[PDB]
Amino acid sequence: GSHMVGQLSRGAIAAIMQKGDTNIKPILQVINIRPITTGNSPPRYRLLMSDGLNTLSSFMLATQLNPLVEEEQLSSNCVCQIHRFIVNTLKDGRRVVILMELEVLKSAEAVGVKIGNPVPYNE
Ligand SMILES: Cc1cccc(-n2nc(C(=O)O)cc2-c2ccccc2)c1
Ligand SMILES: O=C(O)c1ccc(-c2ccc(F)c(Cl)c2)o1
Repeated sequence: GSHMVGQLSRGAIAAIMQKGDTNIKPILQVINIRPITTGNSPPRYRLLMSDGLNTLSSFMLATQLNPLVEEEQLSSNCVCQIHRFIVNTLKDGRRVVILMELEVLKSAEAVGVKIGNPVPYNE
């Protein structure tokens, strides 16, 4: 409906990256999904997600969720609620947000556009 950005958990990206709070169940929009280079492993997917204010490209799907992508319920423009995630920090200091459980609240076809004008989150 009207006020589309009101559908998304504005500020959740900053909260995840600044406070590391994991009890939240934020509602985010998928902007894009792509495989990352794997060799002899199951494929792994990276997501560019939006909370309406920011985008963040450091989301990775737990492999148990791969069927959501491969059967196309999880795709660009869909709106989803994250029910379980963890943050991991690499040796170089970069953080990755691993999505363990999520629910698609609105299909890509039912949303159809990038909501709002989110800007990339900086570190
Ligand atoms: C920081 C971050 C967040 C999400 C995905 C990535 N990422 N993207 C690619 C790729 O192939 O593009 C590879 C990685 C990667 C992730 C973890 C460890 C090593 C490499 C990196
Ligand atoms: O269940 C899964 O697939 C899973 C659990 C944890 C990770 C993971 C993925 C990428 C990473 F970089 C790091 Cl540190 C962890 O993946």
